[PDB]
Amino acid sequence: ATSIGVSFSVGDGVPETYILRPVFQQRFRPSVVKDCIHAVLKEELANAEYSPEEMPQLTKHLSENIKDKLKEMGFDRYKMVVQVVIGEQRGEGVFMASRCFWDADTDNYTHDVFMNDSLFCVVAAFGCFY
Amino acid sequence: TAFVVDEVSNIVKEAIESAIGGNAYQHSKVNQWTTNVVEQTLSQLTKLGKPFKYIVTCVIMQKNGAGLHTASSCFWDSSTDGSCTVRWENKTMYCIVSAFGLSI
Repeated sequence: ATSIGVSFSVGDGVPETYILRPVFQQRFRPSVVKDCIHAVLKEELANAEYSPEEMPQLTKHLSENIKDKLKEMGFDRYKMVVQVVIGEQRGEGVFMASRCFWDADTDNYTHDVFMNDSLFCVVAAFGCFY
Repeated sequence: TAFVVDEVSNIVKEAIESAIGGNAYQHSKVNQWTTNVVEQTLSQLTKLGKPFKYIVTCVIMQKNGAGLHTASSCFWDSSTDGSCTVRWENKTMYCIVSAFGLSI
């Protein structure tokens, strides 16, 4: 068995005349980011056996690969953070909370889940404008 | 001013202690615990007054002999932006908190 609980919340207000706002076609698109992430996870992890000792470097490999894929999606003027969490399948599961103090009108996030016989994985990605 | 890692690191450690310090793992509270950690951590970060937009994540796993692994990769300005990660552990659970500061 494996229980996974992931939540997200945002603090009030925006951290601090004119403002710049992102153009729609270049915004951080959660639906697109999800499809990139799952493609990376499927190719790199599909059902290959991973020992526990392989997992610490595996997380960095996935985070770097996902980050590099997102850099070529046309998301202009967005700083991006990708966090990868992996647990061994023998475990009961994992629980995660994300909270941001940012601009809720421009910035967005994704949470995604992958599992195979060796491990379960959680990917959190964030995009902050400008 | 700047993202001071040891300044953030002490904030994270105290936030973890305030939320789950001295508690054994309870299934009935784990989601409440992760939310409490990021809530306290972010609040103490915003009180520094520095010009950052913050991302804070907390991960909790019950100890079964199974391991917990994390990593982060970013695409930002390394001259201005930074991150702090604390791995906390007691007899019954792991807790990993990552805080990212993105200058504006």
